[PDB]
Amino acid sequence: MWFGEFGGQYVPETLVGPLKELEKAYKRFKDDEEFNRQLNYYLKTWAGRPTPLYYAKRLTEKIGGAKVYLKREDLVHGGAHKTNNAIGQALLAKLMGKTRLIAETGAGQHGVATAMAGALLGMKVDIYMGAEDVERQKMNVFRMKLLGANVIPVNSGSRTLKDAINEALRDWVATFEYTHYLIGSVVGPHPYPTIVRDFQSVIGREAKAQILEAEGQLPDVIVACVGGGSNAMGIFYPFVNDKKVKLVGVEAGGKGLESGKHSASLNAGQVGVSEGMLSYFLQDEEGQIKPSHSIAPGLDYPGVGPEHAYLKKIQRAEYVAVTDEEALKAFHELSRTEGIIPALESAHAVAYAMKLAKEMSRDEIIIVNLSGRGDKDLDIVLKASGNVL
Amino acid sequence: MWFGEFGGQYVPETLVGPLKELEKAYKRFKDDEEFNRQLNYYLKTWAGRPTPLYYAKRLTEKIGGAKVYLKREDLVHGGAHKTNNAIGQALLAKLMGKTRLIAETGAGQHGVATAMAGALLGMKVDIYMGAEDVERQKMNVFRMKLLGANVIPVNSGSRTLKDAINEALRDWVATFEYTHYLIGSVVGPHPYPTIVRDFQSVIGREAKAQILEAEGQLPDVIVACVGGGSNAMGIFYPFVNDKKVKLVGVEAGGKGLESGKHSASLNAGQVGVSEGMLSYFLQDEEGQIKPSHSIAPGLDYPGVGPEHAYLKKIQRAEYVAVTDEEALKAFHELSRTEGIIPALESAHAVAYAMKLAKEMSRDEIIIVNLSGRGDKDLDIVLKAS
Ligand code: NA
Ligand code: NA
Repeated sequence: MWFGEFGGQYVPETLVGPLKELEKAYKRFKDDEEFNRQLNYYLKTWAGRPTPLYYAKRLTEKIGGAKVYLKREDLVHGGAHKTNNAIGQALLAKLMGKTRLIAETGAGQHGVATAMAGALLGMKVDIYMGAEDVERQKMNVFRMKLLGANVIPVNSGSRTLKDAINEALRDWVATFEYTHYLIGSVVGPHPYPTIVRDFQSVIGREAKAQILEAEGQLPDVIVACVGGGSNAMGIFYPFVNDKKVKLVGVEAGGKGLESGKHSASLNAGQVGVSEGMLSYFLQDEEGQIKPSHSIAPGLDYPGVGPEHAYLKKIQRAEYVAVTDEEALKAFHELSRTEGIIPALESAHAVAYAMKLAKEMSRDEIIIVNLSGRGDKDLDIVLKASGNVL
Repeated sequence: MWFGEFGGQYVPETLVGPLKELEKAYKRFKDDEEFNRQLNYYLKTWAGRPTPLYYAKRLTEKIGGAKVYLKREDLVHGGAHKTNNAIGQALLAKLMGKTRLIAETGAGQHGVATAMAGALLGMKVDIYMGAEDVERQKMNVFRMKLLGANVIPVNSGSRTLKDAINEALRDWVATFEYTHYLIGSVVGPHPYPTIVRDFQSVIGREAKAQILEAEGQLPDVIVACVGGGSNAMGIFYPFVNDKKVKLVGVEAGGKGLESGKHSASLNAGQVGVSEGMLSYFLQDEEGQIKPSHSIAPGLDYPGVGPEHAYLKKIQRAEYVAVTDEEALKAFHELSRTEGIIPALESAHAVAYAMKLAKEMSRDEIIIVNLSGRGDKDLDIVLKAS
């Protein structure tokens, strides 16, 4: 449950039983040949794995430095890496004998991923979403409706994500016998940080094989955006024991690190307990959890996964920040230069990789995790483009 | 040029020259080692080929008939088969020394596909679009602008697709030396029907290898939706000389074939010369081209590919139709049962494959071409709810 001094299981006794049951079931299935055959079968035929490793020739030549490769998670069924974890936990729940899936979502991406995985495996899906988020995300709610899921509008409290998490936990305590709580990032109490990283590690394993086949050598740098940290841990984990492979996590710098309007937990956060884990969280002068900000909804989270807290502490990974403006510039640049519209989350990683490439040799290799496609973000980018001049 | 008694190059002499130059170039490159190496490289690393063949276990089981496999073109970069042809023609153009691509679009889909391919290969992209259509598809116009393409708005005449085609054709007549006219379906004058089919034939070749891996036998039936006919020709062509394999195109039945609001050209159309080809077109009592209808914008074409007319004539492939309602039924059904939101176009093919599955036995196999994903069609589906 620990990554050095980070992680744990800081939950009420009511949640201890369910988590213990999950850990035991995972220990059985994680190395079980049939579980892995079915998972790999669904990832191949339903999700379209493997995703390609793409050499961004035009972007690389424009910068005039390091070769920039994009791990094309944008091409996974659903348009985001989140599908990898949604399939894994849904199949685990079904093989555990669960009949129902519950999850929470703010912007809807995890909700859609969960709804999709549920439909595939013929399980019931209830997604907890704040009614304020429901009114903001009409298409994603319709999507979840289409996929045979019920969006439970959370009218209580702030009608936000926090309230949906509380209602989802309260649901799970009562229903854990037949219901599985599908967490969408490497966050929360053990064993969720480990399970989600294990179900995203396929990104790194493909990327390693693909760069070795294409370039006959390991990458110099791997760059991934870090919200909770699942896409980053996914591409990082298989390279951790490759000492000369630099690992760079890019957090949401928002309106700037000095503005207090960002989600850079590792950069500016303090070590403390929240959402059942010991990790870095954005805190006010008192020590209360400070609200976060990013133009990218997927990065807009006050906390970060404990394994990233560990990788920072042992200095195995460097953690940096890119601003809303820098991410928007990278969104436009990749679109026009390579004909790939990135998720605004992924655009944070593209933004930092473009800066790093300029200072590096043409023989050096950067792999960027392109965690998703930016179709979902077109309204946000249009509004920001209309606010110019 | 000819598929039996259909096809041709029925164009003014201004267009004959450029089309003849395109014929020569395609002949020089179609089997060229380097062109095919680059095309396969872009299809693999950029578009994400090969696309998987998915066994819809739950759909197969609830029907209680033939095993239904889905060729997942919905997973291609851009979310539709159109990308395969966009990359092919865009690369051919670049290797021909063309610096520019032009196209026209009404819904915006072919415009986006062309804009994406042009961006990849570092070519100028101008998309002719009727000012009316521009207003109706603001996000697809934004997409094209994001991808570095210029949307040249056509306010001349009705500000529709017809006007945009004329302006684009006038452009290519002038600019063919440095510009390639990118056609998105197996329609218009030679060599476009043959080129677009050859750049979509990858779908059927992959499907054949994949079905032989999964089942150790060829499929009994292959079902594909037919608008102009590119995705259907793509999955059909490699199985044409496999006599035992049945080929079914599903045209848009619309509000009904009797209602006069449909796009089933091969069904209720008549032979005529329009858009530079001899094929089946929807015609009124005057002989004038009747307006098409389909809830699926991609199937909303009064015309059809000349190679489908040939396959209909020689009875190598059957051509059926499915209503707007049956398609919406299949859109919801695949979404809820298999967790794949299909394009309304692709939903037509799913709908008939569900009917034809019931008729056949459990040991028999249907491959359905899932030509695209339905993210683009969500607003249309909500409106019809
Ligand atoms: Na954070
Ligand atoms: Na038609």
